[PDB]
Amino acid sequence: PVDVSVSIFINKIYGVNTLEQTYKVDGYIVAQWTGKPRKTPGDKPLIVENTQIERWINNGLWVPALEFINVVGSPDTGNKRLMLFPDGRVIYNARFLGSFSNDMDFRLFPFDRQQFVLELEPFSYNNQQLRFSDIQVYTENIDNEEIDEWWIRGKASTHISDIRYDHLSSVQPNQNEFSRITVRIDAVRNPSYYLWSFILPLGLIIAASWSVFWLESFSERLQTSFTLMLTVVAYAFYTSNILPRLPYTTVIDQMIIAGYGSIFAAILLIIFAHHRQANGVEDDLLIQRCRLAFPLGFLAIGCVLVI
Amino acid sequence: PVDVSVSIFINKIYGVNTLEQTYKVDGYIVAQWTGKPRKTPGDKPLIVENTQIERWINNGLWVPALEFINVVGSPDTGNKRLMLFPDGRVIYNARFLGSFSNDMDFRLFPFDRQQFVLELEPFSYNNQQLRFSDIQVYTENIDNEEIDEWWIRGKASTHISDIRYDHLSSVQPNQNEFSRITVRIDAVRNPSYYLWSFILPLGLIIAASWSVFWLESFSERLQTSFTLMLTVVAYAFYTSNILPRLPYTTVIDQMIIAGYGSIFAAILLIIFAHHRQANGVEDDLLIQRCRLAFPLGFLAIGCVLVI
Amino acid sequence: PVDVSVSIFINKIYGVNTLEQTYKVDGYIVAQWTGKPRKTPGDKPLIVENTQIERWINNGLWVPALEFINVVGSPDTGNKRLMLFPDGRVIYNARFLGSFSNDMDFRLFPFDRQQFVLELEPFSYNNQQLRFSDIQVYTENIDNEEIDEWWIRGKASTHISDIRYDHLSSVQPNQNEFSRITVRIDAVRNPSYYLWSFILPLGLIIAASWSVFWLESFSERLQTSFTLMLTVVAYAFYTSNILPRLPYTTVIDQMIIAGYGSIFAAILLIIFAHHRQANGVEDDLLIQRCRLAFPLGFLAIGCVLVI
Amino acid sequence: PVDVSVSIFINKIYGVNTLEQTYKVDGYIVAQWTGKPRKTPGDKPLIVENTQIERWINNGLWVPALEFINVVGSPDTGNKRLMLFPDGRVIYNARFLGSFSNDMDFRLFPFDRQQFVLELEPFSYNNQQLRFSDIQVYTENIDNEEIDEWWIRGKASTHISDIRYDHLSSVQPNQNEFSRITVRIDAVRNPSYYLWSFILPLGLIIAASWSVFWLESFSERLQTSFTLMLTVVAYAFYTSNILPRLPYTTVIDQMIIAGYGSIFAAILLIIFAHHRQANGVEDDLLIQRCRLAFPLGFLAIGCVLVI
Amino acid sequence: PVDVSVSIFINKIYGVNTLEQTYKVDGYIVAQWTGKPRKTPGDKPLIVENTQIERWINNGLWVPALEFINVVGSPDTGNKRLMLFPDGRVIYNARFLGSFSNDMDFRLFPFDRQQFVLELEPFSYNNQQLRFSDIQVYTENIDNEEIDEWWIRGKASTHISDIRYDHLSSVQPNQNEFSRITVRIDAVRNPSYYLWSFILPLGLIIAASWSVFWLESFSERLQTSFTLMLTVVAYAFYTSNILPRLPYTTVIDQMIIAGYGSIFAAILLIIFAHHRQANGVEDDLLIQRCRLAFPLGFLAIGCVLVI
Repeated sequence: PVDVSVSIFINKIYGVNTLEQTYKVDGYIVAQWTGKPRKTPGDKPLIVENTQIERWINNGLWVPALEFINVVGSPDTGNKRLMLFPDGRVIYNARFLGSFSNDMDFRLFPFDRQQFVLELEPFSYNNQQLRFSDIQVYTENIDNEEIDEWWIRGKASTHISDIRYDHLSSVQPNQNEFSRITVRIDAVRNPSYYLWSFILPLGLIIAASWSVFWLESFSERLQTSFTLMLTVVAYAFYTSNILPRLPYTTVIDQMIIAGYGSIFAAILLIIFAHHRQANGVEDDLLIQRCRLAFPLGFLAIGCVLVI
Repeated sequence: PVDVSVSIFINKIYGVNTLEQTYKVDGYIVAQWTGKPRKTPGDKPLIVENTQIERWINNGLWVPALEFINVVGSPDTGNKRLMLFPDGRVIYNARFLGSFSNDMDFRLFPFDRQQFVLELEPFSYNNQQLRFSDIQVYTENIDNEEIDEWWIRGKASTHISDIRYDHLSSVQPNQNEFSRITVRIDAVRNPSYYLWSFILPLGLIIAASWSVFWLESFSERLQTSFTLMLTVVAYAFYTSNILPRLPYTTVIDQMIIAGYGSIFAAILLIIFAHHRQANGVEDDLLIQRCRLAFPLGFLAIGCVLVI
Repeated sequence: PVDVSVSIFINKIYGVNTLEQTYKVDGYIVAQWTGKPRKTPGDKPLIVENTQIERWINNGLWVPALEFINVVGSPDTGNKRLMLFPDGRVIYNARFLGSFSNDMDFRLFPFDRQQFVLELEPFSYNNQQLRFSDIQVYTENIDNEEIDEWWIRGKASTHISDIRYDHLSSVQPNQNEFSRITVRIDAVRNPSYYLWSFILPLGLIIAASWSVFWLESFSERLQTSFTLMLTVVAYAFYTSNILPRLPYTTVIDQMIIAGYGSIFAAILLIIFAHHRQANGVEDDLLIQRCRLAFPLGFLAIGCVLVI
Repeated sequence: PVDVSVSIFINKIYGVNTLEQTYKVDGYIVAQWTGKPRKTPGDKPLIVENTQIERWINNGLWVPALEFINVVGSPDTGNKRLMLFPDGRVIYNARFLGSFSNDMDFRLFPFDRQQFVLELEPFSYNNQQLRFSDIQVYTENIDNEEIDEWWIRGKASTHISDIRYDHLSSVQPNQNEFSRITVRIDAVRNPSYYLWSFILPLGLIIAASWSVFWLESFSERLQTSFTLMLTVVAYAFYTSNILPRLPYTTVIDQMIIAGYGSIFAAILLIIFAHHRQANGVEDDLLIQRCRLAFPLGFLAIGCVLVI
Repeated sequence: PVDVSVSIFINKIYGVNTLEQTYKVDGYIVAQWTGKPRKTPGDKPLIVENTQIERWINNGLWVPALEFINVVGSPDTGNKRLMLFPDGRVIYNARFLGSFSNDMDFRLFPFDRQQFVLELEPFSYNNQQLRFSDIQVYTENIDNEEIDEWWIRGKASTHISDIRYDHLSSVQPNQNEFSRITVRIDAVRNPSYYLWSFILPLGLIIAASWSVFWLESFSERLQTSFTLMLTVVAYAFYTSNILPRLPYTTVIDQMIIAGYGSIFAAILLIIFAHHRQANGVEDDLLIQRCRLAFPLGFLAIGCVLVI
């Protein structure tokens, strides 16, 4: 197996789409191996630009095609360079831009912690023909920098593994294991924007929903509760286009359903308080001192869902 | 007819657009057949990378073009590989990414059950020249996994059929039947997000619309009903962009029209109750005890439309 | 002139954009003509796949370029096939996907009746060099089927005409007439979705706007009218993105302006009724019995605009 | 300098994006010049289709590259044709589709009057090598037709000018002037849709905002004014996505700010009227007869801003 | 090292996306250097159009590939020209259109001041093989012009630097420094649109929120405050799609949170004023004279956040 040494340089990470769970990565890839010796002009290495590698491959040069596994669409490749050394080593440097997809579990959505993953693998050559020696990821541009609301924390984790492909077993009987490289970059979401734009006004609106019990008219209590219900329905509008449709509920979604439940429970309590009239003369004194009990219970529920 | 054995490997299924009834499938296709024997370097099979298959096809190698029938746009093909064996068998391995379209009937929209279908067919060779022997679909990455709100349940169903094309009858008189492969993957939608985000708050709002009959002022009853009508009109806004424009009505659409009907019926009942004054002195006692009759009738209607 | 027989097969019609007046058509085109006799391998016809037609055209084969006239953008062509027969006839089969644009007049917008038109023409050869003999359109997949809200009714109308191009008169003095083929497919919009989602709730809201005259307080009448005005302003929001910006008004637009006029007229009538107080003591008895006159007049106006 | 005669035929103008100030133009371009005589098959002109012009250019034929100056992106070129005449004249006919950008000043936005401009220029040859003789624009399909809300009025104005490029002065010392052709098509926007959809309901809402002074309760006056303020805030929502973000204010924007000013001024007047109580007993008689003075002043202001 | 002189001409800057921090730049690039002397036809320079440079590069001509560093996606290149002079100098003129990304810090968002940056670098040749001599940027079309809300103020700053690349150290031991050119264009945002569309109506609405203390009914005060809370919640809707999700707060965002705080503080003050009843008889006289104290404090806070 030919030993190929890969070096991935990340120019920038951008376009992190949480709705589609994709992210755009731009960078360079440098794959270096050793072949048969050749005579270059002088002792200097020979540089072959893009659309001139085709002539050398037609002449019979072995240049493998290293594809990206977790990419969405054909990765937009830029310029490509081939350095041929007189001692025999061949270096392939290419510029890639790709939309890559990862798992991205959004349980703690504003306080999220994800990893951007690049998977690289030969398309045609198994580990009995091509083997990855080592990889160094030069993530120096985005080392500790803020790509939007994404603190790229730490360095890049590098892994070389072997993947047994089963659909190639019928065409390659006992040799269908491919060498793979995984690059993992740990990122933390910046929660500030959601903290001052989605969590704080919803909390104020839920407190204002608690404020319906300080009125002295049941009909005005219902009208106030319905206006605040309309306000909460006005929310979760521009919340639905900040995260995808997940089976589970996040902090902002729990706060939206908590506001709905608080408003419907306030409506139910005032309806039952007016229903509590035994003979049309009993007023509401014990049942409407929940101005300091309903917010206390809601704060206890919020503490339970937070922790 | 040359017997071609196809193996389709599905890397991921993503981008399931319910509005356009398309879905993006990425994977590999391995078509294997047998031709005339040839002399490769050594006894080892010869691997021909992408843009080097053109030279072999120009020399006269028979490589058929297997197209996708139900694809939307030209399928973005990645790397392609040609394994030539000394015994004579030729293997063509290609990476595809395509937007595929299927029927996708949305009667039970949150509790939906669809199938993703891949149709594969030779473009030029009929069943008297090319015949598909068998297909194995290696759907191991998405075997039991949750692509968004889509439980990929079960394995993949595989079918080989013959399609008689009639527009090719004039150019091919009695031989216009093409071998086709259909791959069907059964998927179930995850109903949780719609259950806690679209069905529960609409149900609470419809209950709050029932709550208008507990007031003691007809004018305030009308004002409350109009505010709740505005709230229901605020709904069906971000419901219209979750499913396409279908001729029939789904569960969420039936609940929206049921809320509209409940609010308009409440308005009609309170208008008729104030109209029920025979001489300006008759109040509303029998006609306004529908606080436990109107919700009961609505629950019966909801049970009828559910089952 | 070489006689070319064209056969167009429509796989599917999809993506009918009413806002841009475009629609995506996928299918196959089979152009058949007769040239000089040639010697193929055996007596069997020779099949030339895609990117192998270039060698035959370089050798000197006459293959015309049939373009689409009413297409938006370069039509995404898939695989192309060239059947060469020993008797001399040449057949060109290509797979196309194109965004085609038509007139699409939207006077009766929910109950609309349009036709999807495909125009095909040689790019370079006039009718003194290439002439279309006949066309058969094999619209069998979408014969009587429901592409979204579009009942494809009937068969396909086929026409061959001659178009005199004037910009080519200076370069071709008396021979600038090009043979053209027009394919017309009649389609009817499915009005059900708009009937239960845009027309019915607007009608209920306009009836609820009539319901303001049953109140017994002028100030509450104004407040109710302003809330219902806000509800109608909440409508025409997700109506503006279902059809383009047309100079004329459709049924839904007439209903929106009719709701605006009904609400403003109700406001004007209640303002004038309170203005009708001659000395501060005259109430409203004759002028506020329009609870059965204003809806009657609005229904008459709706009957006039419907028919 | 070689004299090149250009003829531009416009098939359709569509996709006029006011937000991005671009518009899509599809058509044909016919550039005709005269070179050295050549021997074609017979005395008939020789037609060279697309991807066969490359062989003739490789053999040494002079075919200039005429680019579009004001285009956005690479113009999608379709089929291209080369007519070679035995007398020596060469004709190049190409089909283009391009997104072109123009100035598009939107002062009178619904009653707008713009011009669509196509600029054409050789990429490499200055006026000492290539010179445009004359241009005829055959705008016969869109002569007097309604591309959406765009009355294409009149014919096309044609201009040939010389542009001195300064960045090419260092590489071409005294010869850096390029021949350019400008095509201008005058278009008028159809104001009907905005007239019945954006101007009329806003005017009705502003009249309804004047209608707050006919109430007999200051608190109800404030509540009514705040509801109408909410209605005006509901407007300018789907007005913000019909025109770009311009430094100046258009008619619809002036009407929106006029509605805001009318509502805030009504609030200020009723607040000052209740503040006008000298000792808690003075009512509002002189200050609240502005039901025919405030609308008169607003109509005067609207007449000033209209003319 | 070969000395390359670069001249960049900017045709237009457009499509400045603040949400994605990208901007589209269209222009020409002219790279001029000197090589070995060659014999052209006559003493005149030889012009090589696009897709004819490939033959000269195949013959062995040295044409470097100058890439853009801060570009998003492959830059759409148009026509390319190669001027070969008999004295030996080679000139490469290409037309580029690219989406370029810059930092773009949005602290003072309506009154913003950014710079559009173009970074240019050889892909393969270090400073021991290619060195940039000087660059002149001919920004004459957009010298003092208004690209949308972007006053392009001043001229273009030009810089030539050396960048040490570390991922190329293993393949190039002591020679991994690349010559780079940075072009910086200073631009100022036009604040007018936000001034009359987002800042002025929000300020009027906050003043109207101050106007709740002039009422004489606590229940009506709460209802008015909740309606105005709904109006502020209606704002920040079409504010969220004018700037990206930034960790910090801008002027418009501070005004939105200031309106939320003013409304919640007004609610809290009126609740506490009604709570201030010691024995059910004490009214509100001292605590409700904040009609000229609460606006004064809010104006002081606005002055603090402005400066």
